[PDB]
Amino acid sequence: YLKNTRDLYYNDDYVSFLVNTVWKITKPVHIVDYGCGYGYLGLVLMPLLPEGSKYTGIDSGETLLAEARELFRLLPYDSEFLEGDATEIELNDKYDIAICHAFLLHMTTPETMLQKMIHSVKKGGKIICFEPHWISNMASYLLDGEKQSEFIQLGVLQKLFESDTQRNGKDGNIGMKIPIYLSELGVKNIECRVSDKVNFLDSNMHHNDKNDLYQSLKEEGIAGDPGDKQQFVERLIARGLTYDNALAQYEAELRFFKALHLHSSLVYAPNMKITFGEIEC
Amino acid sequence: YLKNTRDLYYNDDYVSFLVNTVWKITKPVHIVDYGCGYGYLGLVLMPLLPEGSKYTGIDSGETLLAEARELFRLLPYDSEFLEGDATEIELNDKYDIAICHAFLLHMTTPETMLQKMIHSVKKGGKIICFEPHWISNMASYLLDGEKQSEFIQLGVLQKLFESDTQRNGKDGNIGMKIPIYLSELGVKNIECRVSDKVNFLDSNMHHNDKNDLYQSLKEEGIAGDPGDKQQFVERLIARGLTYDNALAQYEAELRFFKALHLHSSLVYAPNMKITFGEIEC
Repeated sequence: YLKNTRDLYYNDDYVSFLVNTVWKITKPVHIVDYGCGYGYLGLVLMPLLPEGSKYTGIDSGETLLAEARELFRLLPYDSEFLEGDATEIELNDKYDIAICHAFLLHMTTPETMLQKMIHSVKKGGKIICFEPHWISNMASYLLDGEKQSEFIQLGVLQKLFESDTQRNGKDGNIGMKIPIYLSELGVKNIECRVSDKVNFLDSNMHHNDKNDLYQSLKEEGIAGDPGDKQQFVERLIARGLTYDNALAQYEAELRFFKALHLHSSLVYAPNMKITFGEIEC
Repeated sequence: YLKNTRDLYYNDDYVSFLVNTVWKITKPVHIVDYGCGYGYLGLVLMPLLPEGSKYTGIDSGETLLAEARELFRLLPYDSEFLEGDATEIELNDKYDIAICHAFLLHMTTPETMLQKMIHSVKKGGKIICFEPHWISNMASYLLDGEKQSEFIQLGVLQKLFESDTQRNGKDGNIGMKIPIYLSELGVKNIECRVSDKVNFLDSNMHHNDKNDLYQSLKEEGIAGDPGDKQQFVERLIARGLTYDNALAQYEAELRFFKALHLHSSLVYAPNMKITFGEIEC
């Protein structure tokens, strides 16, 4: 969860740079995390934030909160978790910072949820959103020995993701849209940054770290088995793709699954998008 | 050149983070820049490097060096420019750091040129390469009001760039390959980072800065006029694309040209790739 996921998307020194240099957080702050899951964003920022800071996570997963609480019980950070639907929870407090990680992409109406987070922030406070941008993520793959187009059909994926959003409303590319939504909502000093993280599975590095990276990469689902060909094609067709596009997609995922292994050389840049602004004081 | 290009690809605070925190350069260093052009990389790093550092640029552009020299004559940085072909120039010195910016993508044999740069570096020295990754760059566009697939055909561009490389050897996506080449060459402590820069043309920001950003964006060629339709399609077909792909490409560039303007909301992340390592001491 931390030596894996976290380590795959952010360089801790870069996050520290964001906390001390860009955001310049010096005084302890009270932050609220929407859709905190097991407290991932807390395990990332709390260690870097000023001593005396308070972390508050919000989520509906009952068993989820149980793990989060047990996970933070051991840590020296003041943390609390509230059970409830983040889309309707009513907070009685105002926080210095409101954050969320890979949460807005699952909303059918991102703007509304953002409006809510904003309202829980005190004047002069900040809002930080860690959201992905699937399309730029997929385009950020390099596998020595294979042409990217062989195992990644950017065109099909580009149409696919655009379709899904057209339906349910979920946006896997919402990460680059946060700035726009934040603007329409009147947030000030808006700014977006890309996590500088780049994973490098070095075919010439022979150390446990290289092995550990491969393991992390696979536990994330990178280059997974596409499974039954028929089910795959059908499932995709039902999402707005044609039979040819879906087939090309299958063969692509199949190729990646068969091409990536511990001995390979892979360069991957998650391209996570970090957007933030200040609430007009 | 400085309040335009530079400001469009890197956040100065991020570059400072790379110099002081990641690379931890404390003692003054002697750096050599291959294909320095007018000294762009010098105008970026020299201000951040320890006082007493020396910058040396290499390029063949006679008039090019004239501007570079005149540009640095006024600055308080020790700089010199050597005229010659960077692919065959013979240096009589060893440097603390060898760097290059958007230079390796124009080589027909990147590995060889890298081997050369490495040989000009002293034991314990570093090699820094600032190279682009066109595919991830193109995928990092967001224009409010338009679907990305409408003005950017990732699929066609993905095939196009792969083809060009197949021919002349030039790699517009060499930025993610530097780690691999560096590894095969025996470089140690290899690491790659993405510039965290994200440009945001804010349709709700009404300040000279927003106007200045738009101007910079256009001076870079973003959303330029595709020109004569016939010439465009033919020129692309000659690069390995079909007539349909080329046409779809034309209409896409045309759409972007007609859609982007000063009043628009655009989010662009150049996604420049910064790869570096140390020369085994």
